[PDB]
Amino acid sequence: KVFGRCELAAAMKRHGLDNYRGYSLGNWVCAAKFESNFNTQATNRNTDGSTDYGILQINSRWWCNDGRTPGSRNLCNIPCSALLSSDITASVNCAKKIVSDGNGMNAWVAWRNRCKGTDVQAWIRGCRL
Ligand SMILES: [Cl-]
Ligand SMILES: [Cl-]
Ligand SMILES: [Cl-]
Ligand SMILES: [Cl-]
Ligand SMILES: [Cl-]
Ligand SMILES: [Cl-]
Ligand code: NA
Repeated sequence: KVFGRCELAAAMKRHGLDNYRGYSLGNWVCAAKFESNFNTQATNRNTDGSTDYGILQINSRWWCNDGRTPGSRNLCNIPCSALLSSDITASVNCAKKIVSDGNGMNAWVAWRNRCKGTDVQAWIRGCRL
């Protein structure tokens, strides 16, 4: 599923991401934009052999199981395919664990490089929330 900007903002808010661990909704929408272009089916292979999955490009090295990432973990206790669903519940729940891991949203390199410090409120501007 390819979400609209405000549609994703609304879904993220309903699932409790607005100000989760202090990160306003615009941060999450901005991260999703540059990670996946709002596409739940996005996948991308990493140099180390792991793969990133879903709207927030969650990786198989630590967070989900895809059966092909040696020496990895599955700390969110989910198959990585669950992260590609039109239902973003699994992605959100896993994202909550990741952002609580210690480095906050810096876990998402694209958030650090393209969202952090910017006017992220722009990403939810005009949205009925
Ligand atoms: Cl957009
Ligand atoms: Cl915001
Ligand atoms: Cl594996
Ligand atoms: Cl599994
Ligand atoms: Cl949803
Ligand atoms: Cl933080
Ligand atoms: Na894994």
